Amino acid sequence: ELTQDPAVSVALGQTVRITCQGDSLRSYYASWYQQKPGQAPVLLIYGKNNRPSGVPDRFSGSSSGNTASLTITGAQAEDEADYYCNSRDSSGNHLWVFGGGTKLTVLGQPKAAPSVTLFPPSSEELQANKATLVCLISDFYPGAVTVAWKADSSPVKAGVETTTPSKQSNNKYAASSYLSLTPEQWKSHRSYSCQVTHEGSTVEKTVAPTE
Amino acid sequence: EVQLVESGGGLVKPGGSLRLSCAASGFTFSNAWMSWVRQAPGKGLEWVGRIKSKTEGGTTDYAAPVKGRFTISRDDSKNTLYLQMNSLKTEDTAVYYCARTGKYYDFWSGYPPGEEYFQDWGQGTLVTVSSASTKGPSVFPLAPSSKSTSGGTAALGCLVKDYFPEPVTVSWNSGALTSGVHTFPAVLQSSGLYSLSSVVTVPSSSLGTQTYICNVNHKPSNTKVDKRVEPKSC
Amino acid sequence: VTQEDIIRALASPLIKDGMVDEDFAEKVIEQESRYPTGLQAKGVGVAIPHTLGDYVRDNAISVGILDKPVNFEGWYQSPDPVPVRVVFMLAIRTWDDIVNVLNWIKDVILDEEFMKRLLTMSDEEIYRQIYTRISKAPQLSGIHFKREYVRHLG
Repeated sequence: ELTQDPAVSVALGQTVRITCQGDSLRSYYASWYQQKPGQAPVLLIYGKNNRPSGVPDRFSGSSSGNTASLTITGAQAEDEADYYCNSRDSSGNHLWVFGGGTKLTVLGQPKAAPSVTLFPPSSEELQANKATLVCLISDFYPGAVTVAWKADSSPVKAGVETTTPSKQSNNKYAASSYLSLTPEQWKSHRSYSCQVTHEGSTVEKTVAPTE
Repeated sequence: EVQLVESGGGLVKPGGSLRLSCAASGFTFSNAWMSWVRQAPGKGLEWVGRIKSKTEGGTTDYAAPVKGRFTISRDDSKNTLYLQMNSLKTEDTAVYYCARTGKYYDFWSGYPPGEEYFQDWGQGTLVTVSSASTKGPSVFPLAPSSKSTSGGTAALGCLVKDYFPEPVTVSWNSGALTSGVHTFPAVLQSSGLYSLSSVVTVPSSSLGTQTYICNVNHKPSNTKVDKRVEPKSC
Repeated sequence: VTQEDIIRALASPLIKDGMVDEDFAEKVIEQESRYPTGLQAKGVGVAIPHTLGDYVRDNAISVGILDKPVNFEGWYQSPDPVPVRVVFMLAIRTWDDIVNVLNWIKDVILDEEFMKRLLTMSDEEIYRQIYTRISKAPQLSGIHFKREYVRHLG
């Protein structure tokens, strides 16, 4: 009953409007929460346009018709977060209904090419009759990568598990990818490669049972 | 300082029951409205219910998918909020937050009884509802070689494979190695088991002489694993 | 005739019916200095002094008409106080109830002609006019309103 765009971008230092829409906003105010990965949500705006102490004055709330808005002037990298509105449904399945959340990305930070490391299965995992290739991707921005795998020269389009990138400290991004195979598969091919594409340029690392 | 500490989360089978508690401090608990909000892994916030202060009437409201299965209560003498969860279902899997709940009403424009907002949040307790059983991790070294190394520095890591449920924590050399340490988010494989990795960047010239141990802690299974990561002969 | 005089006088009949704790006036005074309740209606200022519901046993309203205006600090931020001539003292236990009474009070203070009559009518006439209005608000049924709950001051 409370609709919110899933994703919005803003250039560093510019203004962004995160708006929430639903019937109940015609009669009640929205509260707004910021949530970064791994942390509790934090209240940013409640009532008309009240800020808790410790929330910067760059954040404000407003409302118009069946919409409510969180405005962030002069966006900073630390404002990257999921933003959720909440209001009173009073007739629906949730007396206090949350919007689905809007992920705010701040553009204009320094670009960084991913640092990529691929590990072959260890001898201990092979002796346990299993095998995982582990592709670790760190220190990139923007925080979008495409990961592909290859067996020998051929791509591998199954058996793959990639985490969505997550902010480190230092405002760069990190992600992981895992290729599970049997020990015989590992020993059978000449090599496997992890292929990370970031802004149209690709870094491939290769491992082989030979080593 | 306001402090809200949830506890009681764990793995439980469908149809089972679980009780959560939240210990409050730093504010007058008996004047406070108090709510439970939950977040399924990777998903949005979902209000669970709220109990008013006793003077306000002590009444509870509950979200529809939870009504008749969950009960909220409070012990003002012990500054604690409870959430009794009966007849649990897999869709109840989530981190459960306890939130101090303020109330607002604007005189000239507000519509009675106004608004509730979540002004303080605890750190959450994870509730996993599943028919699968606990599984400790298998820890494997991610050994450095000439296929790591970037001149002066080298990456080495640990693979924490096939555990259930979350969470796992990782340190290195018993927490004496912090800089250059990165621990990745866990992956939920289609098996239903989790895996994650942890990497540390260190000096290349130290690899033959400095010992590196990843300390893996999986509290859901009372398992700790200390895995020494040795350089390959590559 | 000051702010404290007004509050004490409006609290007096509530205290006498035991609607509230016997130090209710002092609790309202202290709350008014922290959370002011002066409101600007069109031609006239209004105040709605009250305190926490923990101090009230049973719900009631006490009404005061001032012959000359008295300054109350603003519900809403303002460098200047609100000169008040109409005072609604609230003795409400629960948050849900008080938000309903405040909505109701907003409706009467935007009733320009009713406010006009509030300034000229007798205690008795004011009683009957408020009583009728209250009784057409089902959500206000728990609120006690007696003839001695109305007075002029000054």
